[PDB]
Amino acid sequence: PKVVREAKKVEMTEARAYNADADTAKA
Amino acid sequence: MKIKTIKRSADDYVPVKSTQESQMPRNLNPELHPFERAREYTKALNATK
Amino acid sequence: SSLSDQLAQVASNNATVALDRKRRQKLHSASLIYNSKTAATQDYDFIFENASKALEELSQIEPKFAIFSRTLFSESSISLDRNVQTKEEIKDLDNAINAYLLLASSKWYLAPTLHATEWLVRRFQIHVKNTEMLLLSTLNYYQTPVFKRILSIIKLPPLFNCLSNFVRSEKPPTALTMIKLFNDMDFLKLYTSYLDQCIKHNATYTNQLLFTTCCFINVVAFNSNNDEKLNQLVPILLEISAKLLASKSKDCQIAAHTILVVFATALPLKKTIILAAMETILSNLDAKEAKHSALLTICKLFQTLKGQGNVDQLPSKIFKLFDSKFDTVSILTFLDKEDKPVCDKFITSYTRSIARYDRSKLNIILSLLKKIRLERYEVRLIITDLIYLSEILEDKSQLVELFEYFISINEDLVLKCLKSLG
Amino acid sequence: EAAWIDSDDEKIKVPILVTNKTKKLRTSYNESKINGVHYINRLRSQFEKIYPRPKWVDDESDSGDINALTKILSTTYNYKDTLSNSKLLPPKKLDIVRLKDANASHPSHSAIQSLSFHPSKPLLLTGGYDKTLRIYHIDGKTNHLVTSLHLVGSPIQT
Amino acid sequence: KNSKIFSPFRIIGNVSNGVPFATGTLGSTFYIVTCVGKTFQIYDANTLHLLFVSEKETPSSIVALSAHFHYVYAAYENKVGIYKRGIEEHLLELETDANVEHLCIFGDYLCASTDDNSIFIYKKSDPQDKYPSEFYTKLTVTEIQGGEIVSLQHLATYLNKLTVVTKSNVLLFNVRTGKLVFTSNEFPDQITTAEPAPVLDIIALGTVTGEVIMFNMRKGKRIRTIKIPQSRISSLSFRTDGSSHLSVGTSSGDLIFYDLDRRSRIHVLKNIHRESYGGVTQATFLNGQPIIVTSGGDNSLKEYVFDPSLSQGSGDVVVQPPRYLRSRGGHSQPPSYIAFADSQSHFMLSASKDRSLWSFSLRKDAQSQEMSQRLHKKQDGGRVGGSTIKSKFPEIVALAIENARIGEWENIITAHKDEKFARTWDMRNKRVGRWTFDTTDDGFVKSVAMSQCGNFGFIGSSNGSITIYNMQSGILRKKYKLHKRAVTGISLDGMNRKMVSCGLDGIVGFYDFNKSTLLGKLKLDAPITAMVYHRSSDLFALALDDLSIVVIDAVTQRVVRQLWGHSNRITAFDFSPEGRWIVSASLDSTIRTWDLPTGGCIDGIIVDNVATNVKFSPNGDLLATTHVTGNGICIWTNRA
Amino acid sequence: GPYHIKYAKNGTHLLITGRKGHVASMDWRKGQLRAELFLNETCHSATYLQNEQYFAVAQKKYTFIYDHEGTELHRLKQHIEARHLDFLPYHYLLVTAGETGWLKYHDVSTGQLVSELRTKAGPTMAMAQNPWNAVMHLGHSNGTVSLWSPSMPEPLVKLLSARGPVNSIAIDRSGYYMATTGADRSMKIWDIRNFKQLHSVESLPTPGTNVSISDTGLLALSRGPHVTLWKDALKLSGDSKPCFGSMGGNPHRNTPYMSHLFAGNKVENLGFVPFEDLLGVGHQTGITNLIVPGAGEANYDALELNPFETKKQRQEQEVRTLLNKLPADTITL
RNA sequence: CAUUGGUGAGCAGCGAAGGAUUUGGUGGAUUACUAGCUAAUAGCAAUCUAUUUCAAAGAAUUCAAACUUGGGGGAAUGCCUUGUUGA
Repeated sequence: PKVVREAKKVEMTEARAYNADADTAKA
Repeated sequence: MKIKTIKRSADDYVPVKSTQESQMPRNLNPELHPFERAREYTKALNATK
Repeated sequence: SSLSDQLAQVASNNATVALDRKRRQKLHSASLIYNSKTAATQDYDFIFENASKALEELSQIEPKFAIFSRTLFSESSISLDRNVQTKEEIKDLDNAINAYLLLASSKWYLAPTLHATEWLVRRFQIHVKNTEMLLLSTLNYYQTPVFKRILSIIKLPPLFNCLSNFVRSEKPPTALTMIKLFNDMDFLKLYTSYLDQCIKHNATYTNQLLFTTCCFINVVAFNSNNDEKLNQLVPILLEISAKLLASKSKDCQIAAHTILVVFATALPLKKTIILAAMETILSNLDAKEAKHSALLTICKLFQTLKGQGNVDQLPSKIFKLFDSKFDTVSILTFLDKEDKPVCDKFITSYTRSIARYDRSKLNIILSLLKKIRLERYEVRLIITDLIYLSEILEDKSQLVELFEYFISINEDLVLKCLKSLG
Repeated sequence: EAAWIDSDDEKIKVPILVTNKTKKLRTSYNESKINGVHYINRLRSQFEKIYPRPKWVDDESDSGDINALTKILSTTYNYKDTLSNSKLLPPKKLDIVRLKDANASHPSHSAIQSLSFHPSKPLLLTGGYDKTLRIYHIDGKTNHLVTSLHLVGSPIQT
Repeated sequence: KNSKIFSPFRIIGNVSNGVPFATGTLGSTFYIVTCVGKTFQIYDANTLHLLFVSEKETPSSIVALSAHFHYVYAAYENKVGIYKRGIEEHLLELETDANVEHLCIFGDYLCASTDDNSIFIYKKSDPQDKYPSEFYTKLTVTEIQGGEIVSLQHLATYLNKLTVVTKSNVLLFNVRTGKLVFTSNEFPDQITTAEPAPVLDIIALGTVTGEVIMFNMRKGKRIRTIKIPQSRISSLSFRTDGSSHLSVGTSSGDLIFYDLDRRSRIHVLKNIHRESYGGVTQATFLNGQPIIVTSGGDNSLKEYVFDPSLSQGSGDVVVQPPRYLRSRGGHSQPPSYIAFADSQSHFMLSASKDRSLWSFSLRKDAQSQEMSQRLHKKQDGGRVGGSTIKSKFPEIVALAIENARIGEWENIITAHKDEKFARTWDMRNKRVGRWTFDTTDDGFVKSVAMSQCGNFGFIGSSNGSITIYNMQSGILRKKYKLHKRAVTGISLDGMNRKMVSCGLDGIVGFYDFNKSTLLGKLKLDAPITAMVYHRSSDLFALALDDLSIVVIDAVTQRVVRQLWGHSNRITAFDFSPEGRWIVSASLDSTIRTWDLPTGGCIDGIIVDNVATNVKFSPNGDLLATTHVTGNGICIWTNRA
Repeated sequence: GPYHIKYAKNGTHLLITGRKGHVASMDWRKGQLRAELFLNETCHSATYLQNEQYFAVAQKKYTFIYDHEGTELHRLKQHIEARHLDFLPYHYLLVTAGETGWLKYHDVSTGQLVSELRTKAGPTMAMAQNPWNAVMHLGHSNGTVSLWSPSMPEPLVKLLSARGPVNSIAIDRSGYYMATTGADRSMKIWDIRNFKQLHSVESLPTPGTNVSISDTGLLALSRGPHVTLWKDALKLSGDSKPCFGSMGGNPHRNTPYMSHLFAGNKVENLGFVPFEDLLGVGHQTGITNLIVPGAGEANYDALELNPFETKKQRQEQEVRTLLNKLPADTITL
């Protein structure tokens, strides 16, 4: 037998993202 | 932070040697052995029978 | 996904937990020295005692094995369990095991290696966890009985699916089936990574290179008709050849020579790739045996070139590098031997290089041309450049000695070059 | 050693406790306002907790050599020399395309016993036991018939 | 230009026009905003299901799209609109005629760059305000400072700095103070793309000559250089799934993936998008995921995924090549023909110059699908003759469909350009049929028609012969030879009794289909171009070359109505389902509705682009038209 | 879904019952599926009998007893519309309660209905066994908690622990504390030996669907998608009252020990894994085990329950536990 | 002589860098396209949980509650109802 190549199901996973709103600042 | 969980060494509980007996841990906690009075009464009744 | 499929993944993760007695009997039964019935009866102290003696014998053969006596073959390793370990510790254990399998790779013929590795198989269950490294290090021992024992106790990873037939079989796996493992592109990447680690560690040995070469060479032959799949092989195996050439070991370099030569015949490549191949071949050329094989390799690759610029002069940097490693006397000896391989194209490129860059060897050109017969067009190219030399360079006794040589042999073709050029 | 400096970041002062996301930046529960320099350094640390710093960014930089062969492989994507420039055809692979049939315009009534291309002009000659000499103008797309010549009782073997 | 009977509804079959799409995250989910001409559409990344469409068409084509959480910013001409759920919430109008080119939103600042190298900064009136509305300041980049602005980017952990990327070099502007903090060294090659890396202080710059630079802004120095000779970078993107991967899109239509840690090429996806339409206009890794979404100018949106490595050890080395996951698409060129598939308004059949036939769904976009061209095995057993290299069938000039026998056998006939036979398709299977109908007189196919029962197919040849085949068995049954010039229309009444034909010779032939007799022949002044037969009313209209539509009653074989007014050739026309109106389009850029009872034009429209097809829904609710420009189908709602 | 989960007494086996009727018994550590039923029926809850060999499933109208391989053994025609199931391991009694408001005790060994008691309070909303004394606590729609024994036709005790229906009841291993949740968004910790209310968390963000108490004493609460844990909550001291947030870092206030949010799921039931630092959670899309350090009993006793129990030890344990079965009428407060 | 019986040896015909059969996996549809989470008139989406607690409101003599049983005959001891005895 040759190597088996299955395409497994993929379901999305939540990930953390940097929020740009912290960059703004007022004097 | 400090994380620690119950951790079992299988070799401490399942012997490596096939000829060895299995370890029997014992805890004399009353909470683990309910019905002390009722259980002994039945064993007394079975002994009488 | 059905519940059974999900539960199947759970079982694989907890393969070596030894939850109950039946699981313990299966796990503890697997052995490289003993049968299943005897193996289950044994104890870790009995196994560890024998392994400690074996490591001492290996230590005498090679001092490097003495290091694991502090880490893997310690008395404290008896009470060490992997299931109870944290992830950082398990990763850290695997590095030590992988290093051991590299050193043990070349001593599997010795009996003590089989006893020392029994400790790791029994204590650390490498046949279940570190299954890929164990198979790779012992791949060239496939005809040996030891490889048969490994297949019996091991669960094959997906990339080793072809060996599933020979698990627990009387016949050892045939040499033809090893081409099939290496035929796969994914396996070649895995083997490339493993072979790379050996080169980094200078752990390579001749038997490894030989078996690795044959599988690589045969993989080309099996894909010779399929030009598309040959193209996908070029990024992998030529990248391997570059690593082998970089290695100071001459045996590694000779294997790279073998691999490159087959590729050039199997698939025509850009002259830029060929010229870069010389740069790598010559950069680390120190061993005499490597020097001999390199020259045959250099001659062969130019033979494969079949496009305009086929016999054009070597670049300035390339020619200077070649002369230092192969002085003019050596090549004259190379041509002198009657069994010289076909190298007319390289000499034609080399001859034009001398005229462009080094005038003092113009006398050597006369000697080179007599030794080897160059093809009709190749002689025409040399005549064409030397004609330019007469116009630019001062006339010399050697320079006219080259023309009169062409006058003696095929005078008419000399006129045609002159008629076309002045 | 930063190549530039921004003075506005030293004077800027921001409150942390306004928005929920910024609350995690606090070193202590007492502090509520921090200048920009400390505010930035806290943001960078939080950024790393979201995207761990990989190997390629820090320890590695680009800024006869043995590694010549590796470099050329990275640069070049196609490793087979172009056959257009070379004059010698490949050994085992033939690049051949079919065109329109020559006899499609005017079919022959027998087997084509002989064929011959004109040495210079673009003509093809056919002959057979139908006793006809048909000349076609081979262009590859139409292949129309230039002329014909029936030879009575003269089979054409060649 | 405004109709009293029809009003635009939306466009069908268009997913993206080539402008780089925008990706925004709501919680864990992601969505993609794509530009479609003067409107944008929002797709769900998990399913690529259409969610929202812009409520109103912008006055000018959209140039830029940026999306952050619920709000979407679309820039067109000198105005920037802010949209939420497809409904405009606020419109920002710049004070200069220069059109906006690039758009960046970080925190409370909205940066809009016009084509005259002027950057406008808008700020939130209140810190808690959802979107910026107030005008803060204006920053202009002069030629001495740098070249034309390539893109505006904001790097993380930078307080009030905007990283302006120009063709010559990169600049760092402090938006709060409006000062040039830092200017990068000049780059020899023109920059075409910029992308902030997931690492700090590093922005990936793509040049015009296949070079990618990991420029470090803090140190102001180069860090790495990838080389892709003879290529042009169109997009860049990093993998944030914990693997140091970099995807480089190219205008050639190729997508290359590099392993930054190992300095190696993982794989190259070839010709994912057409080079003619701009190749890979946008290719973005979904944040924290192995999924990469790609788009191009060929009206297509695709997704690829990286599967886990097959090696238990050294998974970093053994990297599975990316796999196609899902995609949405449509015609790459304007549709040539359209038709309603069923009595209800569910599905429409479309054919385009890109040699592809599509079945578009009005009720939901996900249901839209392309019909396969895979050929069935021949019944005789002989080998089918064709080139081994697979090519799509030629452009479709005509189409005829029936639903009497759907699911039983072939129920579509199509005519192709410069082709001497007609091909059949199956709507139920959504695949090309197993029969081919030949003219049998060495002429091209000019007209195709089917009987209501779904048993017969009629083919009209350019040499004037009408051949009749059986759809079930594909066996030629009858051949009518009356016309001497091309037959441009064939139709059969619902009763399968009387058959009508028309041709360029100008005659209208009436046949008795069952008895196979010539009931009568009618000659018209000018050559006839097209036919539409209304089966319920037994009326059919003919588009003559003299710019007239002649309505004829098949029962009595006389002209009942003649319509005049078009200034040029009539491209197409259709009957209303009730049989009371005719809507016709012509080359003079007008669509006219004609009232047959009174024989006069009641409505008129002026289309910017000539309408090549017109079709009523059998319900009558909708009117579908296609135009010489635009890959989609314009759907109108019938106000009557 | 949704899925109700019940672990074995020794924690070696997991029994799962989906609402639409997917019942599976499996050894979750080694991933072996002992049985899997696809009953096309509405299943409410299931429980293991003396060991993993037999289990009971409360289907649309009748309770069924099944074998290790999934073979149906009995159809309990007497138990009607049972919604809760419990097994008294030392007495070999199976307990059911449901819409009939009838508490029925069934002896698995002899297969005779030991006793059937009329609750008279309408449908039963919750049930929990007191492991210390095997007294059954039922919550009702009137907001009272009643304690029952098989040998008394009337309840032993009646406790008013809510103003609305009592959604769930949990009792600790020692049988000293009880925690009850009601539809009125209140959680009350009780002292069931002396019958004194200790704490009353009057207002919760949403009604608490389920409560569980581990061997170590961790108090678990579920409110729709949320799962919240408290440590040392079950104590007489006022400082031990559960709170969701410390007001200005007040040390006395007892903030949650751990929290977790199933984003799109409503929790169905909670079960602590007996001898592991794990908490099982059944929800709409399936099952998840949450790692809860300190949840379980580190030191078990092999004589009573043994996670590493072999089949030979199992069939021997089955008989001796059956020889000394406690009589049902022995059950008292 | 007929096989509409099996197994083979070959033609005519069809015929563009091959053709035929079987099969594993995944993706899109199979109802008609208004986005994720929460304690929801808003926050979050890097979560807060160091304001999350108080106050207000909130307890039917329904103090009722198997509409849920295979048929025939009983039911010692149970259980239900009714009375009764002594506190």
